Amino acid sequence: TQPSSLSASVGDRVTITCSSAVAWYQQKPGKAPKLLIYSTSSLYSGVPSRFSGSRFTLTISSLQPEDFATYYCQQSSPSFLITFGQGTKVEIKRTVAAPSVFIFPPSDSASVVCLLNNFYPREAKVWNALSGNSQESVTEQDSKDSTYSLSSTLTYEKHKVCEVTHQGLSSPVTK
Amino acid sequence: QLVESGGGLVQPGRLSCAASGFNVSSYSIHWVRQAPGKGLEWVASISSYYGSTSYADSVKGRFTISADTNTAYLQMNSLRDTAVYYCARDRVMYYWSFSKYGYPYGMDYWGQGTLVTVSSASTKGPSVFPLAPSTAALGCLVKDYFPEPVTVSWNSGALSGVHTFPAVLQSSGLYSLSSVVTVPTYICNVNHKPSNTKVDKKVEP
Amino acid sequence: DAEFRKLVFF
Amino acid sequence: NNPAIKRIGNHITKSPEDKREYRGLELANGIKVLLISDPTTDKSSAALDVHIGSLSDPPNIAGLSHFLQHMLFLGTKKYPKENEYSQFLSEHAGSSNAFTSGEHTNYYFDVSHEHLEGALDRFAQFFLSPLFDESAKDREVNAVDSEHEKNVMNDAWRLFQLEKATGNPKHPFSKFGTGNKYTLETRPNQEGIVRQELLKFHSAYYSSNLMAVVVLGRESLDDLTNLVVKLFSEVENKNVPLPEFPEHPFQEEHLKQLYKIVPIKDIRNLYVTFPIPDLQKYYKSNPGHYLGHLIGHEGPGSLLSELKSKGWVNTLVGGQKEGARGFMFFIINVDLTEEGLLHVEDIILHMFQYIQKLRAEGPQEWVFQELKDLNAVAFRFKDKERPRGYTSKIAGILHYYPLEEVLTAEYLLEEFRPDLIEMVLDKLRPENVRVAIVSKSFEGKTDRTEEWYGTQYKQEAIPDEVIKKWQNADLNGKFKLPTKNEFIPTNFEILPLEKEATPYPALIKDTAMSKLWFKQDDKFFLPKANLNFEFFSPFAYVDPLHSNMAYLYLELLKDSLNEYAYAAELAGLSYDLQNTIYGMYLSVKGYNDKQPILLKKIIEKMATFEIDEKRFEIIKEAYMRSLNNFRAEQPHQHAMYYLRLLMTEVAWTKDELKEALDDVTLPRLKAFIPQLLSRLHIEALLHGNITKQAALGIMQMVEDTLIEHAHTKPLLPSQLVRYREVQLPDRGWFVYQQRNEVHNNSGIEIYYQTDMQSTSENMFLELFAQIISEPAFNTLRTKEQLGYIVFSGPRRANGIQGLRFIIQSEKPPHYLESRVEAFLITMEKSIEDMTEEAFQKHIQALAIRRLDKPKKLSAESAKYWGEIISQQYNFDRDNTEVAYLKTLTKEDIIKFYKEMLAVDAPRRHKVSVHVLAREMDSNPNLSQAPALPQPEVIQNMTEFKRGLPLFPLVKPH
Ligand SMILES: [Zn+2]
Repeated sequence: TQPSSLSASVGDRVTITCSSAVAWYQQKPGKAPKLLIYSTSSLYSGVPSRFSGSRFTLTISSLQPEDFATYYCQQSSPSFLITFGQGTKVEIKRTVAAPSVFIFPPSDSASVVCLLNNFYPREAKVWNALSGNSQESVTEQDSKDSTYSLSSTLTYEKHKVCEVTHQGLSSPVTK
Repeated sequence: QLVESGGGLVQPGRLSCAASGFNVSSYSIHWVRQAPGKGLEWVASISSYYGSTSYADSVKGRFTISADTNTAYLQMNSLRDTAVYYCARDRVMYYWSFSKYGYPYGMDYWGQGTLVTVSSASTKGPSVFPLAPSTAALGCLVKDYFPEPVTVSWNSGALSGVHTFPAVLQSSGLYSLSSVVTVPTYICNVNHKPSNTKVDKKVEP
Repeated sequence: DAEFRKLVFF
Repeated sequence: NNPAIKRIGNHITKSPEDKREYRGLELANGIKVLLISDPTTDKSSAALDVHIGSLSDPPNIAGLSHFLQHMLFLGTKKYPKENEYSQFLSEHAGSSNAFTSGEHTNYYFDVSHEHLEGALDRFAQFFLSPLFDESAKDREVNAVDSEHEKNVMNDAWRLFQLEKATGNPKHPFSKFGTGNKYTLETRPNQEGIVRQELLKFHSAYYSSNLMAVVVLGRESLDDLTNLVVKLFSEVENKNVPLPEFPEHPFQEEHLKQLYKIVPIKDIRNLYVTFPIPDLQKYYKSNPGHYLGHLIGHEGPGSLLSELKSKGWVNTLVGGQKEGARGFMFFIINVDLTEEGLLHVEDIILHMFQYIQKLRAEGPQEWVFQELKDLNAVAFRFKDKERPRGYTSKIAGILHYYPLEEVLTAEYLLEEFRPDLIEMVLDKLRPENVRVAIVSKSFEGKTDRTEEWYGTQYKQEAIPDEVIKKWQNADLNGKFKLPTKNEFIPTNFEILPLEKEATPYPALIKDTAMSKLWFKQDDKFFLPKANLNFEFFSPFAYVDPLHSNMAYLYLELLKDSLNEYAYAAELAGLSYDLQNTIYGMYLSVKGYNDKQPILLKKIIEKMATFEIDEKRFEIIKEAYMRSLNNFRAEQPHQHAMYYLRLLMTEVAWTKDELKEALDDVTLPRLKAFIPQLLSRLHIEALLHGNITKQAALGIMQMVEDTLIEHAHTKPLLPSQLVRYREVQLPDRGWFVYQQRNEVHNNSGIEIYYQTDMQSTSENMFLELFAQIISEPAFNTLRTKEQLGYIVFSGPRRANGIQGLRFIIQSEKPPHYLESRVEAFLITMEKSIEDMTEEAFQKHIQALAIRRLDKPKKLSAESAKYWGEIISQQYNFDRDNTEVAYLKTLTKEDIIKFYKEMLAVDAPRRHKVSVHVLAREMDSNPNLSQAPALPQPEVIQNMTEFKRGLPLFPLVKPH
């Protein structure tokens, strides 16, 4: 019970939403999640004063580059039950540019690959029909160039001859 | 600090976290798993003092949590469920298990986690497939390999290089991922330590 | 009133 | 660092108003030591607390832990003298005592600030190596058998050991704590076992890892450190595992019971007991103090108020009880009245209705916060305690709390833990209740009998039908959660000293209506103030009838203001209202912030009081039994009571008070109140943070309120009469003889009357009492083993003084008379043959004792008030007398003995009071007693006082 993606630049004001008196946690990509707020409003030792709690919500005063992570909630319901949330990931909102499309034919010794090089936001749409055949994967945002990339793999020969729509694409380019 | 162990290879069908710096007899140890490519999810927690065990609505009957006076345990018999298991502890002491209200005191200390995957497959070698651009982007394609991790380095890891995409699970039950690089000869080097395989191929339109 | 707290002396 | 010191807690969080310095330290042998530096104290002190009590005593020898306690004061290795410890402290203005708790054993003492090191060395010899003499054991076993004998017919000890016996025979909680001759001498001899057991017990439990030392003195922290290390780093360590009792004495076969108990006195108390886990480790939140605060609340809409309006109970207590490490008790005791005894089930029903009320509304954070502030304020403005009792309690709680958080251990609360509150409250259910009902109505209807005390009781099991009623109980609308404490002080401003400040309380208002004494505080500088008021009235004590109607008046008044006063009681603003032989006595002590608000409400309800007939009958009944409960008191208290009756001009006995009480009707009391408040005279004492105009305004408020509502008109100067003490003739021996109908022991008081409280006569008596102070305790108790209770000192009454001896034992009073007379001769021989140094020792000792300045405001207020009620107003008494004391010789004391206290003294005013045991007859080496003259028997007190003159009154300054 917690959006899953927020786009806010650095130094901005972040407001993440979510028994009684819920808690808040931070999990950076890779390692263990750390605690930041335990009761409704309480700053754990070592935790920045930028973070604060109120009613079931987490707020950040001046968004720092070190705060770019996925924040979670923790609700300890009665009967010793603990329930987390959907988890909200904090993103950056910088480039706002169009992707670069590259179509790739299957290999020799069947998987068609569609590639998107650099774009923002993350929501690209992208296959004569599409499913149960199209499997995709999105890489994490770049090292402070603030852009994503997408690789769509389509895993017969009875018919030969990848279209992507984007916020920066007034007319979807096809290949 | 918390010292986890036990996670690794498991055929479809125990975890040990040794506590240090405190005693388990006065704290509540929690277990939290996280599916690869998704958020957190609590499974089971135990309070040794009040002697009460709790389980999720998706793992009860199969899993079993325990402890000892200082180390805690988790006995999982029927697996399918593939995630990374962490262990944490309540900040306060002697938290009453039974309750009619909710008092979530934060879990101060955690563990980096132990990975454990469940799959009906054997250790295989990645057979990389080459691509072609025909300004122009080109890359490789790793497919049908087990187990993770793998690293695709271009030109013996001497290129500053373009993006590589995360691993993808197929319906076959075999890992697969792709790595590309945009350029205005290029050779891709894919390594696989657990299967002792190293494949290198050329990429040119 | 809450209680405020036998003793055998010398 | 230092080899003998393991770690040092240099930072002990103290009270901001506390100027004393603290330094905690843990020794190498695991002894937690706290040091207190007070360069302005007149008496240094030290205390050691062993974490081993009478629960760890052997199954064969019960009360061994308490017995060994007494054996330590009887000779050591370095000090082989049997009474070296006792004699040394007496010669240097000091005292000592000890007590053994359940899992505790505390030894404490105070002494002059000069001889602390010498006294601390002698105290340290008790734990290193103690010599248990073969004859000292045979005498001390009688001392232990006698201190238990005096508590046999005591309802407190009877009910305390009964809850132990009714529990689990397996659990150590059922063991005998005190112990008598049977368990110490008889049984070990019947099984061939005792001195060897004392050695084994002192060498297995008296270990350094289970000890805590707290020392207070004028010396600096480093000098105290080097002294404790000198004496206590040599204590043997054995790392003895701390006795823990995770098991609970109560179980399935011990829960849901009815213990109908027959008391000695005519009282009816109901005891509800809830077996709860050990809450000692939850001190930071203290859920037991939380629930105890709500349940035992006396405010409007509480459990007490409901049980009062139904006419069932009078008092309600309250909170949690202490047991041992592993288990505690949550008790709700309540007194059964006329209807309360017939509706016991309904009382407990209401209790669960209040418990269910707490479970319904759940844990409140604002209540806990209120407790946090009340405790934090009480800790900041905390009165400076007397060194002896201070070091004693700290040493006891030194084992539980960290070294740096001891002073703030039981005072400050940190993190709200509702789950812990909910955990304890869950244990408060009918499925986990233990009911113990005590009443005199169960006389001759009991089946079982206690072993050690022989208490008649019957054990029953409450039907499950009653349990269902308590579980399925509808919430009572009367039960409301207490609102915000509107009596919490917010102004702690200390008013600066005025230009007309006085070192002693002065008289600022002398009128026909009231006399006012004012002393603004210039010593302690707290935001508190003590307001004492003495109301004079002839119709208060003129006859036993009015004496009863006066007591019933103030008891009805305190009953009517019980709710309103309790709200200010929690805020540290208390009041006391009792009637004396001269009239009334009001004493409001606490914070002066909202103090005039409390006083105004008291006086206004005092003048215009409407009596409720239901509450009138209840209090009158409880007062009747209370006069019949005096029947079962200890002998020595009866001797002191009878002596007060004899020497006083006018006094009413208990028997003729209840006789007059049977004639006290409701319309008579209603007409008695305005008649009593018709004419008054108020002697007051305002001592605190208030100014002069503030004091005058307070006095003006009291007068104007009494005049408006009660029409109070001033008394006459010749109408203010104080009672006199009967003047005894020369070489006249008088004896009053009655019987203690309950206790099987006999008491006696010997009063040698001296002359009229003059500076000369005062110091001749007190110095003589100082010289014979310790030898009395040593000769009569330690050596001759007469009884446990042996006392000797000055007796001041109505401006008349004298030397009194108080002894309670099982020996004939006439034999005790001889032994005291023989003691007087051998002491006169002692004073006659001692050096000049041996005389200056007792002079300096008494001097320091008299010059021991008060610790807090209430202590200094008590001294001034005593000098006012005595109508002498000698506030500079201590300085003048001590100055005259140091100018005294030995020849003056000899003349004082030969003239007043000799066996053939020309002015011997000797009166005795004999209190026989129950089944003792009436009609009938060492130092031999002299021949005593034939005494006079006193059968009628009226015919006695009429035949003797009366002493004059001491003229004021
Ligand atoms: Zn004793």
